[PDB]
Amino acid sequence: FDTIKYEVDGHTATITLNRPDALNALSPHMITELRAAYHEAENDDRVWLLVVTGTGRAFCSGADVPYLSTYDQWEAPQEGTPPFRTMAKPVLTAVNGICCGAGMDWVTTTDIVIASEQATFFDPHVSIGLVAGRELVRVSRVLPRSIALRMALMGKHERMSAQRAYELGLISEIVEHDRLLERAHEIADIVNSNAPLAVRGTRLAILKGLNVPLHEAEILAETFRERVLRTEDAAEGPRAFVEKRQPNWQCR
Amino acid sequence: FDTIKYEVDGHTATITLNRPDALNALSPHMITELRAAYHEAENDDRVWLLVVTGTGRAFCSGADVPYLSTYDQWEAPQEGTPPFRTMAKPVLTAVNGICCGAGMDWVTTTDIVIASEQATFFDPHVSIGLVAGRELVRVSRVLPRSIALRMALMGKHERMSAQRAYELGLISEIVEHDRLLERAHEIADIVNSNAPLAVRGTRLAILKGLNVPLHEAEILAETFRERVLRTEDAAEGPRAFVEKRQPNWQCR
Amino acid sequence: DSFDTIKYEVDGHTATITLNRPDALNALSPHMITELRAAYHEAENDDRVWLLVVTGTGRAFCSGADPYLSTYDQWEAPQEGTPPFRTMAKPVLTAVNGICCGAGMDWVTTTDIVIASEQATFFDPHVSIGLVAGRELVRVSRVLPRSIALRMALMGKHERMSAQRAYELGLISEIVEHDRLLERAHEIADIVNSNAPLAVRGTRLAILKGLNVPLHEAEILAETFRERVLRTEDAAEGPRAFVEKRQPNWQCR
Amino acid sequence: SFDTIKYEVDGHTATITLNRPDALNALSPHMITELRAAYHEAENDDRVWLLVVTGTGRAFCSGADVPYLSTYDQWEAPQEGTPPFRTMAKPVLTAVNGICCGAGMDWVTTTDIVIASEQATFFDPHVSIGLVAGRELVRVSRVLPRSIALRMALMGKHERMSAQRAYELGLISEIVEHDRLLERAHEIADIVNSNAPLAVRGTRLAILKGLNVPLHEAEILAETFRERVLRTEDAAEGPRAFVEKRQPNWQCR
Amino acid sequence: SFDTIKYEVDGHTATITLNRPDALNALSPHMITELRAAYHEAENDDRVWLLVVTGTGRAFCSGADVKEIPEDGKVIYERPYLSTYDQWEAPQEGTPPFRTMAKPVLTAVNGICCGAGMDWVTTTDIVIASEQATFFDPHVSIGLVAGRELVRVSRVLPRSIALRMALMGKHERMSAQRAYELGLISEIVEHDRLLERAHEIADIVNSNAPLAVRGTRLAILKGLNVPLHEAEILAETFRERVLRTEDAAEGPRAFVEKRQPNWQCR
Amino acid sequence: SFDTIKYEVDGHTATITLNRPDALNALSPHMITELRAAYHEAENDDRVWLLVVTGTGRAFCSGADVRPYLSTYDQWEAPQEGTPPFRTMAKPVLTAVNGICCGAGMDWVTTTDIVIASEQATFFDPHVSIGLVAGRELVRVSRVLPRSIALRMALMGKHERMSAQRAYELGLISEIVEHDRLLERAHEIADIVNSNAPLAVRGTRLAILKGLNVPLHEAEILAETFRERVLRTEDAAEGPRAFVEKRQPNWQCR
Repeated sequence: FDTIKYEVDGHTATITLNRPDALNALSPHMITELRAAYHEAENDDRVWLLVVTGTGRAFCSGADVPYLSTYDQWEAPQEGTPPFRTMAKPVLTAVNGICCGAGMDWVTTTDIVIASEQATFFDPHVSIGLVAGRELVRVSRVLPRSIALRMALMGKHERMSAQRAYELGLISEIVEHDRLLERAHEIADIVNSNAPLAVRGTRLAILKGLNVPLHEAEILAETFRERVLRTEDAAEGPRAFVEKRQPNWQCR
Repeated sequence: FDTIKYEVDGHTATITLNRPDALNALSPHMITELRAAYHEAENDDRVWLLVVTGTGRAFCSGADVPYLSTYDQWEAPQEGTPPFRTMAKPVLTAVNGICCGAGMDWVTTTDIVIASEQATFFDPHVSIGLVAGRELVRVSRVLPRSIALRMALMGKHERMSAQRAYELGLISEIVEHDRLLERAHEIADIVNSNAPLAVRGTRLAILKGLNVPLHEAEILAETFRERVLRTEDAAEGPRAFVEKRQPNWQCR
Repeated sequence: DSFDTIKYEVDGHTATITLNRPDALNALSPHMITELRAAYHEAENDDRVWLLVVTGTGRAFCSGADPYLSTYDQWEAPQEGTPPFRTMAKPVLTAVNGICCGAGMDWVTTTDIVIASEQATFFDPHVSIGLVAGRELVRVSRVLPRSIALRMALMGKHERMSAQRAYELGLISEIVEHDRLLERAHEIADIVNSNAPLAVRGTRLAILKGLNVPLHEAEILAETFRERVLRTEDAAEGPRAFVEKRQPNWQCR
Repeated sequence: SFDTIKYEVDGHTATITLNRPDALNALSPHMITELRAAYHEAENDDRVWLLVVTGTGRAFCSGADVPYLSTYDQWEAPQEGTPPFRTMAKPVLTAVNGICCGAGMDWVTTTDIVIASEQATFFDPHVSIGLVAGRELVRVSRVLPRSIALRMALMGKHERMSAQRAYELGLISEIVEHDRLLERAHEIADIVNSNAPLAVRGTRLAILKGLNVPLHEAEILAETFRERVLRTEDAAEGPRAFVEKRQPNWQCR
Repeated sequence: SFDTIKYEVDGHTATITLNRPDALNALSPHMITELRAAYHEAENDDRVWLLVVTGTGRAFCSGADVKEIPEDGKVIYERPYLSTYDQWEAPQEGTPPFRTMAKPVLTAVNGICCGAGMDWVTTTDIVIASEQATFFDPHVSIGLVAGRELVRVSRVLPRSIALRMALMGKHERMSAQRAYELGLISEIVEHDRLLERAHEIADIVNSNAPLAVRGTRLAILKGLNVPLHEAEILAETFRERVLRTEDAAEGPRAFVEKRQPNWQCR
Repeated sequence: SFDTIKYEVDGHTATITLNRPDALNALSPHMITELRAAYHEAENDDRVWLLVVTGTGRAFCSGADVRPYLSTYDQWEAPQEGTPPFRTMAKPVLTAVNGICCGAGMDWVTTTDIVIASEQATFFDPHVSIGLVAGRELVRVSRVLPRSIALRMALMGKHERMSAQRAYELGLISEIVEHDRLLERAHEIADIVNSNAPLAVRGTRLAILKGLNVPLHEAEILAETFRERVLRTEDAAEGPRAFVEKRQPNWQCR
């Protein structure tokens, strides 16, 4: 890869946006590389969790400023979005700096989001005369109503700080800048110390549950619970738990 | 009861989880006792509001680690959940310590939630190899997306503090530990100084409203408003005000 | 066409509506409601107006409310002072200058940018007088977390939420020194209006219409607004001004 | 023992018969209390797998005859004779023997199999006496196409839908010779009860809980009921009987 | 006077007649403007309780004028591009304002009903047709998507019937008989008696209590937007509003006094 | 070459024929794998605009026959059996039901765009008769048949069969065809659809199907996205021009 790095260490794959001189702006080539990296992580059985991070002053500064023959063209373009609707493995994003426009997709569609004290969040589209549809409908599911709308309306003229992002729960943790990647990998290791199919099933329970009312969400979640109950790991876990022991999960 | 305490003082019933030697873990017996206490509160006309709290260092540490002949077997098991879908009286939870797994059900389905400075919140199910379906679909309606998911994925290896819970609005107030029950009863008294059928009607407007889109939610809420408008208390309220005296609510 | 209970003023591309019954702490009367709706309609239909600011005179922003079934509006929840956010495209900013309760919360829960004075407080007194707050609190429930909304409902007039707590939960986006509230509101208005107004409108619609469907559908739905804006002259001017390192000159076409 | 209805159990079928033919089976408060006690009895008698509801005479049910907020039900729409389809898993079949109007329609719109006599007619008279039939007609609107449901609402007592038209639109599944109605209802009941009762119940729940959400979610949701039924002894017996070319013996376990 | 439609009031019934038979009642921008003024007039005249809509000639309505399809994709309004809220949503063409009007509307389909003509069939309260009427949508045959029209049809016709209509375009026409069979219409009428039967139905609806009629229509239509259980609770709001009317007291009072009610629409 | 089905392309129509008449076209795991390959092939061949599915013999499809766990995403949801991938494929599908259609066979009836049937076709689901819940199949039936008709089909199991005539009456199917002319009529309908503008056909199908997942008002606005996408096509300029010039359009599927 020329625009990113892809590395595997144990059960964690790490994708690093690696075009710091262009402030990690997404080109078509970068987008193609990201999708190959995502596919690789989804299909490598050794990989249980994906970490996404950037290099330099920007995490991702957005997109660089035959027709209808494929299904995807009928929906919103996805740009760098990880394939959260079709991949069960959890994703953690570690925001190292400026995060704007299509950069927000990682913040709004991955499972754990942490940031450097230096990170900032915004969307500049209205400042160049365009509507940022996908990005901001996603932001609207994380930030309260008038905060999401303020971000949308202010365009490039305002930036949300890491501290404010943490306050509202747009991120779960602020990390000293030089320790960002280390902490990301620590959290990853902790999540991977849990039973991976239970983790995947729980994530699905939550995310599919968000699409329906609570009562239905509970009944729906029983499907994933029942699927996980049949796993070998679900038979091993409860004995391990009462013995305060870390089992060697088999992901089966 | 041998696993809980149930006490009524004026218009407030207080249920206290009272198995500190199992850190208020829910056994089947405790669950049966809780449901009898809930039913008692719901059916005693003197009781307007239920307070739930625990004893010791745990509020509730979760569940202890003929077929299809009853309707409840077709749905998710409810464990200690108060019957918020079928009871109109408000419930306040005062979290005195560790609150995890099934303990979160009080945090996510009761109307006012406060906590001791010593309270912590988490769910250990993925650490045991299991999916906590019901519990975490509920948590996902209170915490922002990636905060709910982080709690789900971290399992027993991380605990949310009372301070962070307050910051995100998972709880509304932090109380000095030794004053928790006192403050819960003070809040209870304040709620009960308002018109109880208006309180119940307003709670229903909000909760039933959450299940449908906003515009329909507004119209739906009119039903409860109209029902309350017919009450004697809706006449007493403005009458007490014009006579510069405290209203004397009769809950009719 | 001259208002007794409010003020309506246009300066450049910003209309400012000021609730102006300070002796009644800006309580909404039926006459005030009629005047507000005329002012909203005027702002929505005047092409010069790109953005509406709403604020209050005095120390209360709004202290709430004070032939049968012959008109359609009577069949739905009464709307009181609510701006018609479901049938307008221009953004609205609310600057909460003081007490905000009952129907006052409608501006907080249905406008696009909400800021407040350090002196603002938020509550709903309905249950304290024996009545249900429907519309108001269902709306609050879409902004505040579940048990915070319910606490506000259940406490009635016996508790206030501070501006600081509001800010913490994202009920408001900013707290302003009291004497500078209006100045800051107009500053934010100017900044929004320095962006491309049809893009602002389209983005607001993407968000608001998107909240009524699941995320995936919200994304596809938003494409409609994006496609409409792509046809505008401003959509060509914007990237052009950017590549030429110069300010865009928006025509709102 | 009941004075407005009959309740009889024969094998696995309970039959509730509306039995006030001189008042055209109008629902009184006393009849409503009796119905609910019958429903509760049916739901709690393990021998009963299925409930049949029918009437006597020229009316199936001609509607309702022309402390406050202390119980939860008073916060919702009154239910009148509606069987408890949201809280009871056993299937219910309605056999409409004649006039079915107002609250009578509840059995048509909330039970699982609906058949009728060639003589049956369907309507709602509420607008003809100045009232809104809320519950009844929101339910009708889930069974008849949009403008058919609205026409029934708007015409009031002045028009009656025939059994033939009802069948054509799928408001009912079968028209029966009048004197054979009860025989055929019981035959259908026997056929349903010849299938595995927990599978029947699980399938009904899949469908009815599924209707509340989009199809994709309805499919995933249905897996819960399928998994629950897979763990029954009957789910083992069924395919075992089939492979042994033998009739299954259901234990409802 | 209108030049593309007729608008007439008799007693409690307003009748709008699409009146461009030479153009097969194709909707032009001018016709659409006239329709909207007629709708507003009907909704605001307290004497009018019910609106009947029908057409003239071999077509009820043959759709939006293809002649007027914008070269550049911008739907033309009275005002500049995106300056008004309605431009951000699907164009409504001739659709009566069913979301913001409480008075019931009956459509009597006299002939060809296609494209935007289907909006009356899918968004009015009572729909009847001449034995000659046919129903279809030709959009895919001219390279365009019927969005609004067919999402509306999909709420009335079963899944694969709606999709067949979408996919067949102008090459297939649903008969009145089939429309009746599926409940797209409630009645087929001999052609020469169509208007007469429409007014008979109208008179019957108007013999009921008009606020109860309006409240019941709202219960149903707002109820379609949420699950059944919530629909039931929601419908109580309309029921409660109507219970406060004099007519709601008059109805049962007349019945107990064994006499006919007299509605005041209050 | 496929053993359990036939896949054939003629002009813009692909035809898949379920071809296990000795098992009454019961779905085996091998048949399911072959079907999915055929669906993928049809979706990815630009010459194919429309897919016809039919069966051979007395049965269209008599239902199902009697990879590490959770390692693939499909295992997290309901098994799909023979269902065409209607959520991820834009090309329309027409099903021509030639006989018995039960259990998993109903998936074609409930999730394809045009459904026709032989006068001999019948429809039912036997699962409750063998002690099982047919979840996916019947939640889908419940979106097409009225409430108590769907429930009757679910509860009656194998003991009742809906006729083609009743299925037509309720709109479960759109046409009954003389048995020996079924395939011919299917191909005729296919040709007629393919005489329309294909990207308009696909965009309209999406408007309807994605619209069914949300309330009507949102559905109208959502449909504008597809309408706007199609407006940019060459075919969207050719169509109205051909119409006003009273001449046949020449579609390029662009």
